[PDB]
Amino acid sequence: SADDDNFLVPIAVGAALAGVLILVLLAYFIGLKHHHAGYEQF
Amino acid sequence: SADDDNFLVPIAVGAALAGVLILVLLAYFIGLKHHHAGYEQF
Amino acid sequence: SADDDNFLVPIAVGAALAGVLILVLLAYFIGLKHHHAGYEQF
Repeated sequence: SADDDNFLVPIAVGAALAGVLILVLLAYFIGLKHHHAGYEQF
Repeated sequence: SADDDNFLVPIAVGAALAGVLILVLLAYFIGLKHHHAGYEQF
Repeated sequence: SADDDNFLVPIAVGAALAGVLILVLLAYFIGLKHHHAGYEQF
């Protein structure tokens, strides 16, 4: 039940994977704010 | 003949994917801090 | 209804998936925030 059969057009699965990665990047983007002084920028 | 190249194709794989999405949502949930519409930011 | 529609199907894809999972964990790590032993709270 949790795992959809995805019988019809199972490829869309790959497209969804890329979408998730984008969401993760945004999350990190927000956390980027206020850089730590511990890290030395080149 | 899908994923013929990949010998391994366990279903549990999809379960792990859902788990990742949950982790992301929680992350965003904390960032959301559930802002009240009653008060408008200055 | 398809048979090896995707010409390219490198395994490197799975490796990238694991990398994303690691990034998510780090995100949560920051959200968790380690409690400093310097301050004592009941």
